Amino acid sequence: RIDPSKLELEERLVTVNRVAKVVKGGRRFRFAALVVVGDKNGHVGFGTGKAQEVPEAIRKAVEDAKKNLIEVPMVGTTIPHEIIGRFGAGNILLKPASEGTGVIAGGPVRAVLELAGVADILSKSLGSNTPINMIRATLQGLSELKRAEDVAKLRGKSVEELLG
Amino acid sequence: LLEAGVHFGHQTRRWNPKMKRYIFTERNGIYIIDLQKTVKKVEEAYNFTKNLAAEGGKILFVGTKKQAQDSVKEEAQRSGMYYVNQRWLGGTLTNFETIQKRIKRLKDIEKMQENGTFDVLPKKEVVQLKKELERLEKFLGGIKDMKDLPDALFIIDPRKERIAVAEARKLNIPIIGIVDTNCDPDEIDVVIPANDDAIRAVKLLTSKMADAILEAKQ
RNA sequence: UUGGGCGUAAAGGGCUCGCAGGCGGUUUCUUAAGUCUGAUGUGAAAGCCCCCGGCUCAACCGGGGAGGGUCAUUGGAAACUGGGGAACUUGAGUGCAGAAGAGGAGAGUGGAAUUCCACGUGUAGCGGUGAAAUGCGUAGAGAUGUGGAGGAACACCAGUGGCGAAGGCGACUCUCUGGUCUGUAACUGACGCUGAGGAGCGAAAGCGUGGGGAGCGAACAGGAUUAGAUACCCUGGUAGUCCACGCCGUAAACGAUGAGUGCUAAGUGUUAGGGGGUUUCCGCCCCUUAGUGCUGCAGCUAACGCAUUAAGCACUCCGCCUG
RNA sequence: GGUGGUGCAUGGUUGUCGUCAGCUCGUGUCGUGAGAUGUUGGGUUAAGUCCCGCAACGAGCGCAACCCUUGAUCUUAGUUG
Repeated sequence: RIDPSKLELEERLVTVNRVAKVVKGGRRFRFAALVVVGDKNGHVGFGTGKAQEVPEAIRKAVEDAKKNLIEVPMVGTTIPHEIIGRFGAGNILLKPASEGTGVIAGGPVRAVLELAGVADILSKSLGSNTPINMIRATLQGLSELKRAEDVAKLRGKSVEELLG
Repeated sequence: LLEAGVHFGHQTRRWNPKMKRYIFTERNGIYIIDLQKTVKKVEEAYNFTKNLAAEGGKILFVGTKKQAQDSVKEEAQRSGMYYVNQRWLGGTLTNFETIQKRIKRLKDIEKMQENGTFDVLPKKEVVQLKKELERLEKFLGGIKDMKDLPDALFIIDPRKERIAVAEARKLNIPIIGIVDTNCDPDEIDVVIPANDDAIRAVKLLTSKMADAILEAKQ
C-alpha cells in the first residue's frame, strides 16, 4: 500500500547538482536535489528536488518523499536474506551479516540504510557512481525483500519449518 | 439474468486478451459478453457501493462521450452527485489545490452578477465575466460543490479516457466503471463488461448505481 | 570461474562443407571412471588461526589444539554424468503423394532502343549549359523513310513479392542439376547440434593469355567556371565493363543482430500449402505449417528502440573486445 | 588633496538587439535523468491579440489599456482675449 504521512521523517540530504539550460542569451543555472527521507523504523523514501534556488528544492524533495515511501523488513536489525538489485546500470547487492558488523555501504547508500533503522548491511556498488540511480539500486532491491512469516503463509507452511 | 438487457454490444478484433475470460464469439466479428457473469459482478458492485455511501466518498461520475453526456448528468442530478459531461482537466485529484482555487473564483462571481456590484460597464461582464461564466459552468460543471477528495469514481470508457484514471489510480482509490472489452482489468478494481454506447444500457447501469446509494442514505 | 560483453558505446568470422575436440531425446538393466561417504596411513617443526601460560604489559616467547592434499589404500551409496546390454518415437533422416520457384551450369532463340554505315527526301544550323563555348555542318549535318552490320542491356509484369547459406540471380525455350515447403506414418530407432585448424564459394575493382568492344567510361585532352580548378558542368575520349579459362579472396561481404533447440499476450496483412464449415461454385468464416512486413503486453534496454523473425527468460557449442 | 591608474573590482546611469512578441514561476504529471508539457495543435490579430482544442489548470513580468497631445461639442468663465 501507500505509506501514510503519520510518521516521524528525518530527511537529511545527499547531494546538490547545479544543472544548466541554454537559452538565446546564455545559460540558466538552476539546482537539482534529492533527499533520502524516512524514520529509523523501517520506512524509507525520497523524491526529486527541482527549483531555481538552493533551499526551495530542499522543500519540494519532501513532497514526493511523502508521496512515495516504501517499507523494509527489519528481522534482527538486518535484512532477512541476501538479494541483488539491478535497476538501470547501477547494480548494488545487499548482504546480511551479524549484528556487530555496522553499516558498510557507499556514500549515498549509507544515508539510506541509517534512514531505515537497519544497522547491519554489507554492500558494494557494482554499477555506476551516480546518486539517483544508486538510491534506485537500493529501494528496488529492498522492495523485493520477503518476510519469514509471510512466505510460510505464501507456501502454506510452518514458519519454523523455514528455519528447521 | 436479463433484467432489462438488450445488448451483447461491442468490440471486434481490437480487444484486449487480458479480458479473455469474459466474452463469446459471433461470426459477425462483434463479440458477445456473457450475461450471467455481467449480473454477478455488478451485484457485488451494487453491494459494496451502498457501504461506500455510508462512509463519505460521495460518488464521482465522468462521461466523455456524446451518448454519455446526457444519461450520466441526469442520473448524477437524481443522486445529487458529481458529473462531468465535458472534458477532463489534467489533475482534478492530485492537482486539487488549483482546482479549489479556480472553483472559488466561480463561487463568488455569481454573487457579483445578482447581488454584488453588477453595474461597472455594460461590456466588462460580457467580454470577461460572463464569458468566464459560460466556460466554468461547462468545463467545471456540476462537480462544483465537492470540497473534498472523493473515494470513488464512475466512468464509461477508460480505453478512450485512461487520462482521468491515472491519478485516481495513483492515490490508491478503488473505482468502478462500465468497461469495453479492450480495456484494462489490471487498472480497474471493479469490472463491468457491457455495451459502451447503448443509450438505454448506460442509462440502465447508471440507474442501478444511483439507486444503490439512494437506498443507502438511511 | 564465484565476478562482464557483442544493434548503434571496444566486439560476430562474408558465408558455408566439415576431421579432431565440445556437448545428448525417452525407458530399462548393469557397471562404479566421475561423484558421494566412512575407516586407515600421511601432508615434519616453526608461521597463519583456536585457547591458555610466560616474560613490568606489549611486541616477543611457550604449551595444547585445529586447519591445510584435484593424497593413497580400503569399505560403502547408485539418482544424475561417463561405460556396457535391451526397448519407445516426438529430435533428425528415408519412402510415398503433392505444390511453389529471377536457384545454378550449358548450346541456341528473339523484340524495342542506342550508335555506325548505304541511300532517298530535305535546308542552316543543330549540338549543349547557370550562361556560353569547344566540338558537328554547304564536302549536306540535325530531323525524317527503308535497308545493313554489330555489341551489350534485357521495359511492361515489379510487389517490406519469389529463391539461394552468403555474394547474388529478372527477355524466352530446351537439356542437366541443387535444396526448399506441405500431406501423412510406410520405415530407421537419437542416427543429432555446433565446429579450432583444413576445404570450397564469394559483387565491383585489379591481374595474365587470347576473343569481342554499340552505348557507357577512370587516365588524359579541349571549352568554360573560378583569385586557383590538377574538380562538380561541358563535347570527345584509353583501360575497362562483355566472353571462355586461370588468379587475387577484399567491402557499410549490413538485419551494423555468430549457428541450432524450446518457451513467452495480441492484432494485422501478405507468398506457398493443407483441414473443415453451407456451397460444384465464386466466395466468406474458422482451424493450421512455412518464410514474409507493419502497430503493439509482460519483460529486456543507458535512451532511441527491440518485441513468437527478440535485443525476453534459459542451455549447449565457435569467433571477437578490454581507453 | 588628486580631471593619478584599472568601467575585466563597482553602484548609479543611459544605448543596443526592438516597442521587437517574447521570459519564466506555482501545482499537477511526463522521463532512470537532463528537460519536456503549460507557451505546442486549429482559427485570427498590430501583438503569448484572443477563441477553440489540448495532461494540464493557473498566476506573474510583458502587449494593449488607464497618461498626454491633437482632432468635435456642451457646461462654467469672458480680460490684457
